[PDB]
Amino acid sequence: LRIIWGTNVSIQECTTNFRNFLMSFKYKFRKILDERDEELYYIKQLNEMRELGTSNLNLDARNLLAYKQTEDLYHQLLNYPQEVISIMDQTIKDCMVSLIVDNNLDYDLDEIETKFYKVRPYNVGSCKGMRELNPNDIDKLINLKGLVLRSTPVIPDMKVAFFKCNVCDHTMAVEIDRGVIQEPARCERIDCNEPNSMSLIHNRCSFADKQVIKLQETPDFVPDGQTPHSISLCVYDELVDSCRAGDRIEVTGTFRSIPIRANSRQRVLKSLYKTYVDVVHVKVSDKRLDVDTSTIEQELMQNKVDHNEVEEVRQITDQDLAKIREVAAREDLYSLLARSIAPSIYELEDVKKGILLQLFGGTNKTFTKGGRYRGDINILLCGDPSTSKSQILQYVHKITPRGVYTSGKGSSAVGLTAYITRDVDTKQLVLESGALVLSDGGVCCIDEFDKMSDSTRSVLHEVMEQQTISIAKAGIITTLNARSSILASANPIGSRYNPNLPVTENIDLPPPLLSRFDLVYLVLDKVDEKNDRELAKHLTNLYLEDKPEHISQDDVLPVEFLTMYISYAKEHIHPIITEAAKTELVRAYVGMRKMGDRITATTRQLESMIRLAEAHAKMKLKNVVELEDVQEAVRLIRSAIKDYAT
Amino acid sequence: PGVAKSQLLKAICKISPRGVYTTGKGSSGVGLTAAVMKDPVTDEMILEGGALVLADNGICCIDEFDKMDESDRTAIHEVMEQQTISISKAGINTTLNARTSILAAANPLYGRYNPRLSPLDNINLPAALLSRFDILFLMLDIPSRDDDEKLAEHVTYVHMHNKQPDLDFTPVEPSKMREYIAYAKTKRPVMSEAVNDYVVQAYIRLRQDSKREMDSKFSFGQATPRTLLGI
Ligand SMILES: Nc1ncnc2c1ncn2[C@@H]1O[C@H](COP(=O)(O)OP(=O)(O)O)[C@@H](O)[C@H]1O
Repeated sequence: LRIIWGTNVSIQECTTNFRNFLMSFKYKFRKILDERDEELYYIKQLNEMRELGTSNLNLDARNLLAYKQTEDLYHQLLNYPQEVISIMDQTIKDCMVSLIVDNNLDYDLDEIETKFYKVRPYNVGSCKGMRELNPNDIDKLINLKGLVLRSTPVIPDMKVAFFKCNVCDHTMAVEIDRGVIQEPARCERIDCNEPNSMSLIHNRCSFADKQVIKLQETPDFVPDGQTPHSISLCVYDELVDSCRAGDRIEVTGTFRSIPIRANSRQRVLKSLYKTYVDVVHVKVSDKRLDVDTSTIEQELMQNKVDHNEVEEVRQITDQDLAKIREVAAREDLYSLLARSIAPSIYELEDVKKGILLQLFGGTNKTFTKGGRYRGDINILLCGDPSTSKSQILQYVHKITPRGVYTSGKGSSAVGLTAYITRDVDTKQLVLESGALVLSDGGVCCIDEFDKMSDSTRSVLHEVMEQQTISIAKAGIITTLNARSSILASANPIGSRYNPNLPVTENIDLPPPLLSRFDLVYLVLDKVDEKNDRELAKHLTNLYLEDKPEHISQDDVLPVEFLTMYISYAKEHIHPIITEAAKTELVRAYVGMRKMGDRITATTRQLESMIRLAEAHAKMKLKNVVELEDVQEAVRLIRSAIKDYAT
Repeated sequence: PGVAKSQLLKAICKISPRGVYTTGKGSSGVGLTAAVMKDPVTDEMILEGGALVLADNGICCIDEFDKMDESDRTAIHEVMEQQTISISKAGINTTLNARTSILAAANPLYGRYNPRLSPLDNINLPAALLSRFDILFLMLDIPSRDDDEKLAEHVTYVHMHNKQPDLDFTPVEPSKMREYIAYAKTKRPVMSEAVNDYVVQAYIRLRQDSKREMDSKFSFGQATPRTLLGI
């Protein structure tokens, strides 16, 4: 039997056995999933590849596990990427040919048979992270996680060369395929002699696209005592401009290792090789955390249509959409959704409710010239410590798609933008994005808001007000936007809050800046006895029977309905706040202005009430607001106002 | 000062493996967080760890907690929430991990122990940091007639010799002790339902009597639920 020299594969068994895979697939992945649509996938997805004209079929790996046979081809694939991927390409093309001979008059048969089809696999295991990898395991497939720092520009690559002479003149050309390009010394015209000069015109030849993206990961189950780490990867043609600066990406690719020169002068290729990744498939969306917006995305909605790519937005299916319109008919949604956010922390349903309303933030209205009104709302919450302020911030840090978590006294005025530095691998001056440009669209978090400087906290007078940032130093003189929803916290002098003391006095802020924040909570403690029984019964309810059961009685909690509920509530709704409520709204604002002769009330309360109000109208799927429900949009400030009497 | 507290810190920061003993000042702010430096022959730009990144899953002894710079205080308060030290300096945006345990040793206000003076008057630390410690101690120093002879025979019995205990006890050698404690950490016990009742009712006791004083007297208010999770 035939074999390849580096491996143990054969072209016949892989080809015919994989052809035998693509004709029968009946949810054996559910037979592992234990069952808790009977037509197979790849006829349907091959038709979706067929009529729409898009290339780039993609399959999983667990699907290759579940079917028996071809339990073998998986272990062939995970070891030997390049050859096996080439084989699956060839049999996909012949499967398209074997489909088209059913009706015989299909799509001008030559070119759609001529066009390159390719395979992108993913989900190929995750056992041990980047650190453990021995040099035994050079060429395999690897999954990673973590974010993305910067993005190099575009650099071409020769795929075709092009030659001329001065005699007299003939114009042969040559390809690459292996590592080097040979050029002839003689001849053309005459061929034979004379051995004329052979020039290279480097404005006529073909090229390619090669982009380098630098990455930093978070490999869970750490090899203690590990510190974070940085890898550099080298994406190719189609996947150029498929990664911004800030996303959370899960990557597949082939680990490689190529030596580097010494000092650009000799041929002394230094030993002790350098490693990188050589990506294949990029996985941006996810099913557990939140989904990105649409008013931000619209430039790359305007792009990416000429050239077929990946989805970037969670695909809303059709069957559960009926369940969305069913759960929307529930009356108790306003306490059910706010009850189902953080099922391990149990108080402060006005605060849970405001954190729910930060996820539904405002209506994005753009004017003709100027304007540019976002849906930003901004929340402080303070009070006594030992009140689980941190649990909320870690949970919101998990849910948010593009969240960045700084702290107090670990900041600087440099430390939030323009880290203009010296990159080592290319040895030039490359500019980095700081801590708010990565926060662009989403939720930031700041702890210990008391203990900033004067220079820091003078950043936020621009971000909170103008919704811009204006860098002006020696690199770049150009303003750049950072829309963000800032959440923060502070601990008083006490640390216990004492009564008969001014509320503005007990937190060391200038009360205009305290007056600039939208929704200010003041969570204090009660000396009474009746709640604490239910408190300890919740804790020992959690510790018992060593299994996550935490809240099942007497409550229904959606696990991941709410993320697609929020995203579907974020695209397909535009709420408008027309005439009939302006009487009550202006009436209550002038009623708020009545107090005069501690904290006061400015126009930020009015801007606050319209944006929080229409944020409540974004919930429960209503394109207009009503005169009713504005009252509790006032009461969200009035609950803190009853918490301001003491 | 003479309750011999530094001996325990050198001791338990010698029994436990991966145990780092840092004095007051001492380390800078950048000494016990990580820093970035260029790496010789293997390349490049690794985050060189500090004191806290060195000793994780261990014990970090600290002397003279009052004399710390205030940036170090916020670093310690970030260690009191789990896993987290966050840096936004000139070349770092990372969130490194630390699973450490902190033992501290703070001195009172000068000179010592005035019962005229209130608690937290003789303490230079806020009660939030007192609430982050689930267990707080105090070692008094009052002259008393009876213990002095036992103490003098104890100490002079070791300058006279090199071993203290007698009648009837031998000290366990520390290697076998580390084998015992190293064996002990593979158990994961499971609670039950009668201890639920007893823990709940005891928490009702402590919560109940702790908040009927409400004063800056020798009482310490207000028995936060961190004591419940700590107990
Ligand atoms: N019960 C005791 N047994 C033995 N030595 C003691 C005892 N109490 C105090 N000492 C002595 O008191 C000294 C205390 O100093 P040390 O523990 O080094 O720092 P600090 O003075 O801050 O506690 C020790 O050197 C020790 O010799």
